[PDB]
Amino acid sequence: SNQYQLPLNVRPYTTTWCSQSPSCSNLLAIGHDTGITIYCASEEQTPGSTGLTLQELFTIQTGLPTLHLSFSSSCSYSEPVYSLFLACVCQDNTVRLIITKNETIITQHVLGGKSGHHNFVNDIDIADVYSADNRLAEQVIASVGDDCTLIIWRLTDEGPILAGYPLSSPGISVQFRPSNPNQLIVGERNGNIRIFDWTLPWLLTLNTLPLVNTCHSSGIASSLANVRWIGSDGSGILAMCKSGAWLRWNLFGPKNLLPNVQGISLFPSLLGACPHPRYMDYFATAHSQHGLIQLINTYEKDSNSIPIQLGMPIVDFCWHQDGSHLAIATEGSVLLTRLMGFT
Amino acid sequence: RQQQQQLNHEASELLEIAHIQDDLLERLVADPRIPEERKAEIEEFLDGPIRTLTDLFNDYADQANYYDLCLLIFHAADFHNPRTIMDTWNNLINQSHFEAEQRREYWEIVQAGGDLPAGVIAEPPLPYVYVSQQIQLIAHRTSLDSLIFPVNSLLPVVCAYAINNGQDASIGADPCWPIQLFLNLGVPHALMVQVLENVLDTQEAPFTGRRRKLVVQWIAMAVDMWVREVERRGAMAAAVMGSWVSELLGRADQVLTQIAGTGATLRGGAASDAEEIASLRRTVKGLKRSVDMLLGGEMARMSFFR
Amino acid sequence: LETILRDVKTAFNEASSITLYGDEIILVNCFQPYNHSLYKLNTTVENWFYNMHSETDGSELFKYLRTLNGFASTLSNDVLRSISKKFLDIITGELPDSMTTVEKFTDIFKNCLENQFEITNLKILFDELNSFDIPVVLNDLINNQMKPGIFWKKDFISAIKFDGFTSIISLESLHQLLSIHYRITLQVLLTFVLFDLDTEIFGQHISTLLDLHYKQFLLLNLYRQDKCLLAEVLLKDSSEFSFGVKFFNYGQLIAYIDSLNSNVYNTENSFFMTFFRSSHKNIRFFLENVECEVQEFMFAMTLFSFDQSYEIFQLHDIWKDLLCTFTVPHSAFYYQLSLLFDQEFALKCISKSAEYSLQDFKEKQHIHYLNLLIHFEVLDVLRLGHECRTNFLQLLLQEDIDFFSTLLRLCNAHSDKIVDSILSQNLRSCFKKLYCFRMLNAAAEVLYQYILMIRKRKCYLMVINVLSVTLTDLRDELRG
Amino acid sequence: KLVINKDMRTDLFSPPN
Repeated sequence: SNQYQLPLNVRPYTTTWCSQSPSCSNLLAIGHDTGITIYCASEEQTPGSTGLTLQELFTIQTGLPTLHLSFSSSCSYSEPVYSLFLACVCQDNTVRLIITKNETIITQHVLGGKSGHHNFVNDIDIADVYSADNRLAEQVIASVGDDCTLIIWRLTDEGPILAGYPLSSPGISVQFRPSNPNQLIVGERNGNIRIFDWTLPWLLTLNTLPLVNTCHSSGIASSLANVRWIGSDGSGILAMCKSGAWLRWNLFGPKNLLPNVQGISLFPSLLGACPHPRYMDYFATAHSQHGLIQLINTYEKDSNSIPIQLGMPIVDFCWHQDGSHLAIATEGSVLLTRLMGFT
Repeated sequence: RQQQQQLNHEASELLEIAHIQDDLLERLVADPRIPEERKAEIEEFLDGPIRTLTDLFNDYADQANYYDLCLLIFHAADFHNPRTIMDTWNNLINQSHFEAEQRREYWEIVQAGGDLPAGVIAEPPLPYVYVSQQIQLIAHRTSLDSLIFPVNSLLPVVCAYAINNGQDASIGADPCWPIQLFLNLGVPHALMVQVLENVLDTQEAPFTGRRRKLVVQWIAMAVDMWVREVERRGAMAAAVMGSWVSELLGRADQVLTQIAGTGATLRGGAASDAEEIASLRRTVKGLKRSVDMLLGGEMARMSFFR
Repeated sequence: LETILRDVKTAFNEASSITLYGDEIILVNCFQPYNHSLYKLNTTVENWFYNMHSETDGSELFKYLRTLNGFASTLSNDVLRSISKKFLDIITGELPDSMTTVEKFTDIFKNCLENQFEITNLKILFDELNSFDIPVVLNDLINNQMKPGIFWKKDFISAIKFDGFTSIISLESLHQLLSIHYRITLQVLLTFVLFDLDTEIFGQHISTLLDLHYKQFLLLNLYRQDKCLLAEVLLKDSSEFSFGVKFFNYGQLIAYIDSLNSNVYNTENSFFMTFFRSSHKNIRFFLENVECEVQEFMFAMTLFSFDQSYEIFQLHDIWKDLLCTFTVPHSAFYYQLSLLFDQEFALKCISKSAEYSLQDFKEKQHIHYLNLLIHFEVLDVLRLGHECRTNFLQLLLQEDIDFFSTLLRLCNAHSDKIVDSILSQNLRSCFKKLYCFRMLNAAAEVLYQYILMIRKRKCYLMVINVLSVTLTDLRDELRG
Repeated sequence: KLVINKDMRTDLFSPPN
C-alpha cells in the first residue's frame, strides 16, 4: 500500500476513478468541503509490489461540499491542459455540471430549487449520447433523491431538456447501462429496482426484499444500499443491501423465474458494492465504520477474502480501471493499494 | 539499588491491593443491605492473607456494586479495557445521583412534617455536588495519570449527565460545573479545549440542536482559563496555543449565530434566550481577540516590560 | 434474533382458553401474561384479501383483485418498493408536477418495471383484465369499499378512562385494514402504469389512488416507527373520544376501525407532527413526502433537528425557543440555531445574520463572531465597527491578550481616539515596553525611561535611535 | 493479574449450604 495525504483541512465525501473515459482514466477526483481535487496515477519504477504511485495534480475550488462525483466521457488531455466535465451534488441541494480547463471552472450549470429535487439528493450519474452523425448531441445526467423523484437532465444542442419521474420511495442510486445509454437503472430505498428506457411504462422492476434467502434472516430493516450493472455490455445487475446481503441477475436466452445467484457479505455495506471493471463475478464492499474491505466472488470462489483492513473508517473507495489497484478515500487521506493476485 | 527498588515495588503493589481489600471488608460489614449470615462469611475470607485483584473484583466489589472500588481495582491491575471502565463510570454516576436524590427527598419530608420510612436516619448536597465528590475522591487516589481517567471519554459523559439531569441553572448550579471540576483536578487546558472541540464537531446526543449553546459556553470558559494561565505563566518567567484555537472560536461564533436564528423561528413563539446568546457572542469575540493577539506575537513578548 | 423473537412470540402466544369479551367478541388468552389474541370478523375487503387462492365464486371486484394480485405476486419486493417510492415521488414533486401523468408513468416503467417481469404473465393479466368493466369495478372499490362513511356518530361507546386493551386492538386492527388497502391500491396503480388507460378518463381515480396510497404508506410507516405515539395522536385526534372507546360487538368494532380509517384518509397531520416534535428518520421521508410556507418552515426545523435546513429557511423568509422565535417574527432564528448547536451550521448562520444586520444585540453578535473567528482580522473589523459599550471592549481585549498582538501590529501597519486610549491603558496594565512602543508608533520613551529608573545599554540605544538634550544626557549616563 | 468471570460466582446475597 502507498498512502497519499489530502490537504489538512480537506474532509473527503466521495472518491471515483475516471474509468468512464479512457483518455483520462488515470485521473482521480475527491469531492470535499470546498471542491473537487484531481490526482494522477503513474507507474513509477517503485518496487513492482505497488508499481503505481499517486501524483496530486491540482485542486478545483468550488466553495461548498461535494458529496457525489462522476466523470463523463467528454474528458480529454492536451499539451499541458486537461479538459474536464464533472457531475456532482452540492450543499444547497442542487445538482450541477461543472466544465473546466484544469483547476479553473470555465463553465457551470446548476439544477436546483423547486425545478430541482425537493429533498435530499442521494445519487447522480452521467453519460454522453451521440447522434447518428456522431457529433456530441447530448450529455445526460440522471439523479435520484428523497423527494420520491428521479430526474433526467439532458443538455442538448438547442439547450437543456428537463424531465421528472415519480418514485414509490426515495431514490438511493442510479446508473446508466454499459454499452447501451438508452437504458438505465434506478434504485429505491425500499428495495425496488427499476430498468428504464428514457428515450420512450418503464421496462422492468425487480425487488430484493422478498428474495432474501432467510436461511439466515437478513433482519427487519434491510434497506437497499446499491444496485449496479456488471459487464461491458451491461450484461448483469447486482444489488446489495445495507445488511450485506447481495443478489445477481443476468440479462442475455430462455425464460427466467428467479435471481441467478445470491449471498451475504461478512459485514454491513453502508456504501454498497463496487463491482470489478474486469471480473464480473467480483465486487468489493466495505465495513466503512471499522475500515475493513471484503472482496466477494459471486460464484463462491471467494471463501471470505478480506485484502484490506485499515485501523480507521473508510469514507469511500473505487477500483482503478486496471483491476489490480484500489483507491480508497478515508477521512483524511487516499490510499492506493495493489492486490498481487489481480495483476 | 536494583534489589532495594524491586522489594519497595513489591511492597507498594501489595499495599495498594491490601488497602482495597480493607476498604471492601469494612464497607461490606457495615452495609445495611447485606444479610448477617453473609457478613460473617465475608469477614472470614477477607480478614486474612491478601487476595488477588480478580477475586476482590468478581466475588465482592462487583457483587455489591461498589463501583468506586471497581475503578481503583482497574487501576491497580493496569486494566486495559476502555469500554468496561466507562461502563463502571456510568454506573457510579447514576448510583450516586439516585442516592443524592433520595437524601434530598428525606430532607424535604422533615421540613414538611411527614414521617420517613422506618429505620431511616433523618440540606444534603445537590446530586451534581455528591457526584463530583465521588470523582475527586477517586482522582486523588489514582492521581489522574490512570487509564480510569481517559478525559476524551470521561468528560463528555459527565457533561452528558449534567444536561440529561438538569444539573444546570434551574437548580442554582454553575452551568460550567463539569469544566471547573476537571480543571481544578489538574487536567491541562489544551486537552480540555481539544475534547470540547470534538464534542462540538461530532454532535452526539445530547450535544445537539440548540443545546450546543451550552457546549459553546464550556469552550468559552475553558479557553478563558487557558488565556489566564498563559498570561500568568508569562509574568512568572519574567520574575501550546495554535491557530486551531482561533478557528475553533470562529466556528463557535457560527454555531451561536445558527442557534439564535433557529430560536427566532420556533413554533409557539421566539426563544427567550436572545440576550443570553448575544452575551455569549461578545465573550467569544473577546476571547478570539485575546487568542489572536497572543498568537500574533504578544506571546513571545510576555516576559518583556510594556 | 429474528428466529428467537419469532419463537418467544409463538410460545407467549400458546392458546389456553376462550373468553367472550362483550356480548360476542371472541378472545383467546395466551400462556404468557399480558398476551391475548382477539379474533376479528373480517370485512368484505378483508375476506377478499384472506381468500385470494380459495373463493370459488366471488363478485366481479373480487375476481378483478385476484387477477391483479395474480400479476403483482410475480414481481419481487425490491421492484414493488421502488414502484411505491415512485408513487410517493408523484405526490412529493420529486417527479415534477410539470410532467404529464403519462410521462411519470413512463418514467416509473422504464426505471422500475422494464425487464423486471415475465411477458407471459403480462399477457395473462391483459386477457383477464379485458373481461372486466373497469370503470364500474374501480368505482365500487374506491367509492364504496375503501373510502369509508360519513358518520353522524354511530355509538362508539365513549370511554371514561383509558382502555389499553381496546387501544392496542384498535391500532392493530387499523394496521391490518390499511396494510390490505395498501397492497390493493398499489396493485391497481401498477395496472395504471403498465397499460394505456386513458389518463384523462381515470384522472380522478388515479389521483385519488395516489392520494390514498400515500396516506396508507405514511400511517404504516408511523405504525412501525412508534406505535405508542401513533395511538396517542390517533386517539387525541377524535375530541369526544379522546380517552378511547368501548365496543361490545363486532359491528361496533368494525365501525370504530372504519371511523379511524376515515380519520386517516381525510388536522390529523398537524396534530401528529406537533405532538411528535414536542421518529427522527421517518419524518425525512415524510418531510419530503408529507410536506408536499408552513411546510417549508416544518422542513427547516425538521432538517435542523444542516445545509438544506439553512438554505430552505433563508429562501422562505427547544420547543420554547421555537415559540419565542415565532413570537419575534431572521436574527432571532440564527441566534437560536447557534445556541442549539452550541457547530459549523451554527457558526455559519450566526455570521450570516450578523452580516445582514450590520446595544445588547449588537454586543452579543460581535462577541460571538470574534470568539468563533479566534476559535477557527475579525478583531480589527469588530473594533473599527463599534468605534464608528467601552468597558465591554476592554473585557474583549482582555480576553484577546499573541494573536491579538499580531492583529494589532497588522492594523498599525495598515494605518501607516477612544480606541487608542483603551489600547494604551490595556498595554500599560521587555514585552510591555515593546508592545507600548509599537502601539504609540512619546509614550514609548516615557515607558522605557520609567523601566530604566545590558538592559541599560539597550534602552539608552533604543531611545537615541527613536529621538533621531535627551541624546546628550543618555550618552553621558552610558559613559558614567 | 485480573480475570473477570461473571459466569460462576457465589450469590453474595444468599447464605451458604
